[PDB]
Amino acid sequence: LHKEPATLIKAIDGDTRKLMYKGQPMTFRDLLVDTPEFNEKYGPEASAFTKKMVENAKKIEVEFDKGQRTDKYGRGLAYIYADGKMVNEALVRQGLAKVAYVYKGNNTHEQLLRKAEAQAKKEKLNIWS
Ligand SMILES: Cc1cn([C@H]2C[C@H](OP(=O)(O)O)[C@@H](COP(=O)(O)O)O2)c(=O)[nH]c1=O
Ligand SMILES: [Ca+2]
Repeated sequence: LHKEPATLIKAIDGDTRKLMYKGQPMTFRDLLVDTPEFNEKYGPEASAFTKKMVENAKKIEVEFDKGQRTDKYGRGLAYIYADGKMVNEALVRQGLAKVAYVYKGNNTHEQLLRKAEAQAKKEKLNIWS
Protein backbone atom coordinates (compact mmCIF):
# COMPACT_ATOMS: atom_id res chain seq x y z
CA LEU A 1 0.00 0.00 0.00
CA HIS A 2 1.15 3.57 -0.63
CA LYS A 3 0.09 7.04 0.48
CA GLU A 4 -0.98 9.64 -2.08
CA PRO A 5 -1.50 13.40 -1.67
CA ALA A 6 -4.89 15.02 -1.21
CA THR A 7 -6.26 18.30 0.12
CA LEU A 8 -9.26 18.77 2.44
CA ILE A 9 -12.15 20.26 0.58
CA LYS A 10 -14.66 19.81 3.43
CA ALA A 11 -15.32 17.72 6.54
CA ILE A 12 -18.72 15.99 6.31
CA ASP A 13 -19.13 13.64 9.26
CA GLY A 14 -17.18 11.14 11.37
CA ASP A 15 -16.19 8.74 8.56
CA THR A 16 -16.77 10.83 5.37
CA ARG A 17 -15.10 13.95 3.95
CA LYS A 18 -14.68 15.76 0.61
CA LEU A 19 -11.07 15.67 -0.65
CA MET A 20 -9.45 16.71 -3.85
CA TYR A 21 -7.62 13.73 -5.18
CA LYS A 22 -5.63 13.93 -8.41
CA GLY A 23 -7.16 17.36 -8.99
CA GLN A 24 -10.78 16.10 -8.76
CA PRO A 25 -13.27 16.60 -5.85
CA MET A 26 -14.44 13.32 -4.34
CA THR A 27 -16.28 12.16 -1.25
CA PHE A 28 -14.13 9.70 0.65
CA ARG A 29 -15.50 7.05 3.02
CA ASP A 30 -13.09 5.64 5.65
CA LEU A 31 -12.29 1.93 5.19
CA LEU A 32 -13.03 -0.55 8.00
CA VAL A 33 -14.99 1.78 10.28
CA ASP A 34 -18.48 2.96 11.14
CA THR A 35 -19.10 6.21 12.97
CA PRO A 36 -22.63 7.03 14.24
CA GLU A 37 -24.64 9.38 12.02
CA PHE A 38 -24.61 12.98 13.31
CA ASN A 39 -28.22 12.42 14.48
CA GLU A 40 -27.08 9.57 16.74
CA LYS A 41 -25.29 9.21 20.07
CA TYR A 42 -21.60 10.13 19.62
CA GLY A 43 -22.36 11.26 16.07
CA PRO A 44 -21.49 14.93 16.70
CA GLU A 45 -18.38 14.00 18.71
CA ALA A 46 -17.23 11.69 15.87
CA SER A 47 -17.82 14.49 13.35
CA ALA A 48 -15.98 17.03 15.52
CA PHE A 49 -13.05 14.70 16.19
CA THR A 50 -12.23 13.93 12.51
CA LYS A 51 -12.94 17.49 11.41
CA LYS A 52 -10.38 18.80 13.83
CA MET A 53 -7.90 16.06 13.03
CA VAL A 54 -8.04 16.78 9.24
CA GLU A 55 -8.49 20.57 9.37
CA ASN A 56 -5.51 20.90 11.71
CA ALA A 57 -3.33 18.70 9.55
CA LYS A 58 -0.72 20.26 7.32
CA LYS A 59 -0.68 17.12 5.18
CA ILE A 60 -3.58 14.87 4.23
CA GLU A 61 -2.87 11.57 2.48
CA VAL A 62 -5.01 8.78 1.02
CA GLU A 63 -4.07 5.11 1.00
CA PHE A 64 -6.16 2.76 -1.14
CA ASP A 65 -6.22 -0.91 -0.19
CA LYS A 66 -5.89 -3.83 -2.65
CA GLY A 67 -9.56 -4.08 -3.75
CA GLN A 68 -12.32 -1.64 -4.69
CA ARG A 69 -11.34 2.05 -4.67
CA THR A 70 -14.94 3.29 -5.12
CA ASP A 71 -18.15 2.17 -3.42
CA LYS A 72 -21.62 1.75 -4.95
CA TYR A 73 -22.37 5.40 -4.11
CA GLY A 74 -19.27 6.69 -5.97
CA ARG A 75 -17.37 7.35 -2.74
CA GLY A 76 -13.63 6.74 -2.58
CA LEU A 77 -12.66 4.00 -0.11
CA ALA A 78 -9.33 4.61 1.65
CA TYR A 79 -7.26 4.92 4.76
CA ILE A 80 -6.86 8.62 5.41
CA TYR A 81 -3.77 10.06 7.14
CA ALA A 82 -3.43 13.44 8.80
CA ASP A 83 0.26 14.27 9.34
CA GLY A 84 1.16 10.56 9.29
CA LYS A 85 -1.62 9.60 11.76
CA MET A 86 -4.38 7.33 10.39
CA VAL A 87 -7.81 8.92 10.94
CA ASN A 88 -9.57 5.53 10.65
CA GLU A 89 -7.48 4.15 13.51
CA ALA A 90 -7.80 7.28 15.64
CA LEU A 91 -11.61 7.21 15.51
CA VAL A 92 -11.64 3.55 16.62
CA ARG A 93 -9.04 4.17 19.37
CA GLN A 94 -11.27 6.93 20.83
CA GLY A 95 -14.30 4.66 20.77
CA LEU A 96 -15.89 7.05 18.26
CA ALA A 97 -16.19 4.32 15.60
CA LYS A 98 -16.58 0.56 15.42
CA VAL A 99 -14.60 -1.76 13.19
CA ALA A 100 -17.14 -2.53 10.45
CA TYR A 101 -17.59 -3.15 6.72
CA VAL A 102 -14.66 -5.55 6.61
CA TYR A 103 -14.83 -6.99 3.11
CA LYS A 104 -12.12 -9.32 1.69
CA GLY A 105 -9.48 -7.72 -0.52
CA ASN A 106 -9.91 -4.40 1.29
CA ASN A 107 -8.88 -5.37 4.87
CA THR A 108 -5.11 -4.76 5.11
CA HIS A 109 -5.32 -2.74 8.37
CA GLU A 110 -8.06 -4.87 9.99
CA GLN A 111 -5.92 -6.31 12.88
CA LEU A 112 -4.47 -2.87 13.65
CA LEU A 113 -7.96 -1.34 13.93
CA ARG A 114 -9.23 -4.32 15.95
CA LYS A 115 -6.26 -3.77 18.29
CA ALA A 116 -7.37 -0.13 18.71
CA GLU A 117 -11.00 -1.16 19.25
CA ALA A 118 -10.09 -3.67 21.98
CA GLN A 119 -8.24 -0.87 23.83
CA ALA A 120 -11.13 1.57 23.43
CA LYS A 121 -13.46 -1.05 24.83
CA LYS A 122 -11.24 -1.90 27.82
CA GLU A 123 -11.23 1.86 28.58
CA LYS A 124 -15.00 1.93 27.94
CA LEU A 125 -14.45 5.03 25.76
CA ASN A 126 -17.45 6.97 24.42
CA ILE A 127 -19.38 4.35 22.43
CA TRP A 128 -18.28 1.71 24.94
CA SER A 129 -19.44 3.81 27.99
C1 LIG B 1 -17.08 1.33 4.42
C2 LIG B 1 -17.80 0.80 3.21
C3 LIG B 1 -19.13 0.97 3.01
N1 LIG B 1 -19.82 0.48 1.91
C4 LIG B 1 -21.27 0.60 1.78
C5 LIG B 1 -22.00 -0.42 2.63
C6 LIG B 1 -23.30 0.23 2.92
O1 LIG B 1 -24.21 0.05 1.79
P1 LIG B 1 -25.73 0.07 2.44
O2 LIG B 1 -26.13 1.45 2.94
O3 LIG B 1 -26.47 -0.29 1.23
O4 LIG B 1 -25.81 -1.01 3.53
C7 LIG B 1 -22.88 1.71 3.07
C8 LIG B 1 -22.63 2.22 4.47
O5 LIG B 1 -21.98 3.53 4.40
P2 LIG B 1 -22.31 4.52 5.63
O6 LIG B 1 -21.83 3.78 6.83
O7 LIG B 1 -21.45 5.73 5.28
O8 LIG B 1 -23.71 4.77 5.52
O9 LIG B 1 -21.67 1.84 2.35
C9 LIG B 1 -19.17 -0.27 0.97
O10 LIG B 1 -19.78 -0.76 0.02
N2 LIG B 1 -17.81 -0.43 1.16
C10 LIG B 1 -17.07 -0.02 2.26
O11 LIG B 1 -15.88 -0.28 2.31
CA1 LIG C 1 -21.57 5.88 9.34
